[PDB]
Amino acid sequence: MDIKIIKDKKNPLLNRRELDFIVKYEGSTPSRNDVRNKLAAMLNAPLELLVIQRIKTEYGMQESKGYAKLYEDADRMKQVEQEYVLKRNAVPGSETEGEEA
Repeated sequence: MDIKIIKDKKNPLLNRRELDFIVKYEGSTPSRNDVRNKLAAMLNAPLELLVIQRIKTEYGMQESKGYAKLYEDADRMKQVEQEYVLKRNAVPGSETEGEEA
C-alpha cells in the first residue's frame, strides 16, 4: 500500500510520538502490521516501539487512516501504559496523627 506522513508530533513527557498519516491502496485493505512495518521502515524505527491507536477505513474510498505512536523506548511505553492502571472510584481513607508520653 501507500503511506503519507501527515505530521509528526513530539512528546517528551510521555516519551512517545504522535505521527499521523494516510494509508492508500487498490484492493484488499492493508493490515495494521503491514502499515506498522511500513512506517517502522519509513521512520526506520522499531515496531515494538511503534504502536497503532486505531485505523479507520472510509466508504468506497480506498483509503484508511490510523494514528501511530512512536516511542524511544519500551520501558517507557510500559510505564506510560501503566499510568492508566492506577485509577480509583471511591472515597479515600481519612486522617489522624498524634501520640503522648
